[PDB]
Amino acid sequence: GPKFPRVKNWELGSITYDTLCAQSQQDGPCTPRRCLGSLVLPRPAEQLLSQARDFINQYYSSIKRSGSQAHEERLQEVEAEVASTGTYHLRESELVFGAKQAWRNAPRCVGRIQWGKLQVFDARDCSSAQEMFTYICNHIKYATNRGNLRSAITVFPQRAPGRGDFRIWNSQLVRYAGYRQQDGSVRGDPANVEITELCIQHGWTPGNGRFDVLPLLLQAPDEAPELFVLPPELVLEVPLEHPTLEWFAALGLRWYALPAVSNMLLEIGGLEFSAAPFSGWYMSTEIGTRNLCDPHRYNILEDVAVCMDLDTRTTSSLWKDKAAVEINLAVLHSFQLAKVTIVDHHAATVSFMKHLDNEQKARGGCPADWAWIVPPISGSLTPVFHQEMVNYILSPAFRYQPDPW
Amino acid sequence: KFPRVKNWELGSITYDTLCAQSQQDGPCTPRRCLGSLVLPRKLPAEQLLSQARDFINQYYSSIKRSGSQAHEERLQEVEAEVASTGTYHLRESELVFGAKQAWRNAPRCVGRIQWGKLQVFDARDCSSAQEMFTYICNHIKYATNRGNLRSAITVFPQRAPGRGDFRIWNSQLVRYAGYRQQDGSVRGDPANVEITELCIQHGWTPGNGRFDVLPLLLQAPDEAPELFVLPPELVLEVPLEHPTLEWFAALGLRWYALPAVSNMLLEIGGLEFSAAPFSGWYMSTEIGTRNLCDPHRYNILEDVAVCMDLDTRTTSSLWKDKAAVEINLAVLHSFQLAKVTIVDHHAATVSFMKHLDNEQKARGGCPADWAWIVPPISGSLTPVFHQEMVNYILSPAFRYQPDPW
Ligand code: HEM
Ligand code: HEM
Ligand SMILES: Fc1cccc(CCCNCCc2ccnc(-n3ccnc3)n2)c1
Ligand SMILES: Fc1cccc(CCCNCCc2ccnc(-n3ccnc3)n2)c1
Ligand SMILES: C[C@H](O)[C@H](O)[C@H]1CNc2nc(N)[nH]c(=O)c2N1
Ligand SMILES: C[C@H](O)[C@H](O)[C@H]1CNc2nc(N)[nH]c(=O)c2N1
Ligand SMILES: [Zn+2]
Repeated sequence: GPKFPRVKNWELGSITYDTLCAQSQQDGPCTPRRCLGSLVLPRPAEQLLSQARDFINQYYSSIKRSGSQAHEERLQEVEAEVASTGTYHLRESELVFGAKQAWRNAPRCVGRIQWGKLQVFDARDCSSAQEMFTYICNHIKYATNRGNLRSAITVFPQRAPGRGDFRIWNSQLVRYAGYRQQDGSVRGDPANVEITELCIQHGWTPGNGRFDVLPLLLQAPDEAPELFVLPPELVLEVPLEHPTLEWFAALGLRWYALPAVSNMLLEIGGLEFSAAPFSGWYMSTEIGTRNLCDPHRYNILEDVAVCMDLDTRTTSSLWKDKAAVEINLAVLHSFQLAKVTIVDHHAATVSFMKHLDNEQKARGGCPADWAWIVPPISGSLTPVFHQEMVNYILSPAFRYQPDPW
Repeated sequence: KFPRVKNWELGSITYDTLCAQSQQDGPCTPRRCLGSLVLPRKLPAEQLLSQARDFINQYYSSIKRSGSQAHEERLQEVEAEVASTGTYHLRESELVFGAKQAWRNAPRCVGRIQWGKLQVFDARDCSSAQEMFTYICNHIKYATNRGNLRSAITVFPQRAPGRGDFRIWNSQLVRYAGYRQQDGSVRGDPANVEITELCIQHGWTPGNGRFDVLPLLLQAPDEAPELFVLPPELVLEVPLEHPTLEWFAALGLRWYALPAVSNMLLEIGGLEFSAAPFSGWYMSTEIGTRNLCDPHRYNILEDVAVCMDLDTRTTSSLWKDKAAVEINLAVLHSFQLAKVTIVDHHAATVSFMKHLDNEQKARGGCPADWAWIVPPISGSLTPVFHQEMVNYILSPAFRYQPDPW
């Protein structure tokens, strides 16, 4: 056989070899001695030029003008630009290409079948926090599109030598408040206690509900962040009801439509875009299993099981399994009823296999994080469970970055 | 620089420093992570000697005698025997220690809380297929124990540089036949088509049901394997019914009580035992989810869905998830009613968490394969989902080896 990692599908018996991974410049957490793939937190002078060069080569290949005059001049242009300023800038269409390619490269995203259809908003002219808010609102309105959801990213100015970053402080554009109680419990989402307390320390008047939408804390270079409240009619939400358990609607559960990640760094050709929120549409277990059922999130499993009258006294009743199923169904059903785009874990992983097969033909491999791609309920029921995956970092990339506080 | 292992539900952090004792490489390297592969790709005398000394050291340490007369004299014994013969032999109590330690070290086993309670049968004085059979029968009898199962291992004679290995050709001691139909399909268990064909060809008379227990092919060194039918009365089986779905028993489903792995190689102190079958008791998802719902196994999810009257025509009705849940319920109910030891995936993973904790205290870590430990349904509903894990190879170890045909 060839000298590349052999990849196997155990449902179908079919083999592939990943040859893409040879183009991995940046290393991962693993050595020949121990496997750190399950761990969730994955722990320039001439160094910029070589990343830039390599990026410009990717751009040129993808437009098939590799080795052209236009290619060799762009490289010279980037040399010279780095030469006199320490940095360089991307052509509009270089940024569009880099953004889709960052998405294409993201090992943990299961929606990558869609990678080619990404609206890139170019917001590198933005010069204030107020202006970031407008751009974000535009993003929300465009991506939400009354429930007919549309992938999009907005790119604010790149990190710049010595001058401070644009940062959105919130981890998503839509997030519910988490209020620490005297009894030590939390009202709302325990995931958001810190950013809740920061919004208050920064003058937000806090509600006290279970599903208060957070204000955005936005930060322009070298300035304190500023608070912006989203006008409620921009933030589309779905009340959760269950197609047959009539009492589930009485639980007053809801979820927002737009999943928009706002604290990741987009790295292109060595340039770093510290503020570059992106959004897709939800895969249903992100809501019905993680957000509503994690013990450290809303944790509603016992409540739903009690209403369903299950024996919550014994693990072997499978009461957790039954409640989780019904919560996922409710989420699916309610987004359907509301006409808000959503995808179940079956449809999603099926499309993601199609994705793998496309990338196998197009680039000879596809970096994929098995733990993240396999859904949190019904694992071996989906085809990705039976698919081996190779995980590696390719650039352009979306990367985590330290919280700005 | 050591592995920092974090729990994402409780927020607590440990350090694995046990992996420092890993001598053998896993499928991973800096540039690409390979940990979701089922088979990692590979499937003088001082080498053997340092493995021996090392194991001998582990043993004496275990019994708190590390520097005794007994210790130094055992090391010279080992040394003298290797120098003169290129090999050596284990004392029965070292074997007992080695086998428990191989189980303890198995990264994929969720049952390791039990590791200290392992009945070890020394069958190293075996010399023919017939002797193998007798010992295998006593194993089954002992381990089965009328349904109150007990962990056991029987160890046949070690590989010898000279000659062919003792092998059990079956991958499990109890396995159902899979008969290929001239029209594509398989009657019985599709995972066993090959071993079913080999049995017929070495002259067994095949049945034609969905649940025909296979004979064993046992092979003494350099001989054609021989066929031994297990006497029905040793093979305890549990017919499947559901606590409330009355039609479910009509499905004529059943499964065997004894889960016994017979194709793995046991490596102690550099010695290799190519026939060393072991058994515990099932975790229910192995049967309810994988064996009966894998598409390429009994694949019964649609039949059940249709009896439950579900909307089969759409993924988003979650028909697969519902059916799977009841099928797993049926398995637990049925083993409980037959009074046959079983553990559901919630109890099992809770006890594996306790295990990691004991192991942290006792050894500074525990090798674990996240993708194997996390069950095939209801992942994030179990605490192991939320727990980071470090996979690495310690010896003594259970290993895969080539099929002997
Ligand atoms: C189009 C619909 C999309 C679906 C269904 C989807 C699905 C997912 C899911 C389920 C995850 C893992 C979330 C988690 O458990 O934390 C994920 C991660 C990710 N997605 Fe998407 N995604 C979509 C669109 C996008 C877009 C438009 C981008 C960027 C342009 C993107 C980039 C990412 C990245 C970077 C991650 C990993 C984030 C992390 O490590 O926390 N996705 N995706
Ligand atoms: C006491 C009850 C036990 C339970 C509940 C249990 C549970 C499990 C489970 C769920 C797996 C993964 C199985 C699969 O998906 O193929 C596994 C694998 C394994 N178990 Fe156990 N186990 C038990 C006893 C034992 C014993 C007695 C040994 C050996 C002495 C053992 C050694 C292993 C090994 C070596 C593997 C890896 C098998 C492979 O790679 O295919 N287990 N165990
Ligand atoms: F504290 C932490 C450290 C590292 C990862 C973590 C997981 C949260 C981030 N996962 C992204 C979740 C998320 C939310 C909304 N939308 C998306 N999204 C949008 C498009 N594709 C994915 N993804 C926590
Ligand atoms: F192609 C392959 C080659 C080797 C292993 C594979 C995985 C399946 C076998 N894993 C063990 C299954 C199994 C069955 C019964 N019992 C146990 N068992 C008993 C105690 N602990 C686990 N384990 C595929
Ligand atoms: C320890 C483990 O890596 C952690 O729970 C992971 C598992 N798989 C995941 N998968 C997705 N999609 N998202 C996550 O946050 C996680 N968390
Ligand atoms: C490709 C993937 O690693 C493969 O499906 C694994 C995943 N996890 C598993 N986990 C267990 N316990 N048993 C298995 O057979 C598998 N199969
Ligand atoms: Zn790895």
